[PDB]
Amino acid sequence: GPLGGSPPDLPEGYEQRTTQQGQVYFLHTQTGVSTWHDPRVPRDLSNINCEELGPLPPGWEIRNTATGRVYFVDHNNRTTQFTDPRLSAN
Amino acid sequence: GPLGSELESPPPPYSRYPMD
Repeated sequence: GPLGGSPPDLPEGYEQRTTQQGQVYFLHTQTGVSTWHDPRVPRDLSNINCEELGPLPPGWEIRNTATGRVYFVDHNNRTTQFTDPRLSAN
Repeated sequence: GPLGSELESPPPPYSRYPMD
């Protein structure tokens, strides 16, 4: 049921979720909304290259999407991310 | 074929590797 401790690097009112095959996304549990951008993190700077801020953490893989938009694959929660693991956490 | 939204498909679903 209810549990608390450490936030999953996400703003207030939102909740991270995964699509059928494990696609991480940001949903508004309140209005069942679905968006790709993370609120806590800026709009302009969403797809950042952590390589300049710090190495990728355990359980992760960096890649590029067809449009050339890099992402990451976390093998901790078995999913694919859009925003960096450190971005949201600053 | 459209999967989701008009053109909003950035991070590919999970499976250790970009699985369609």
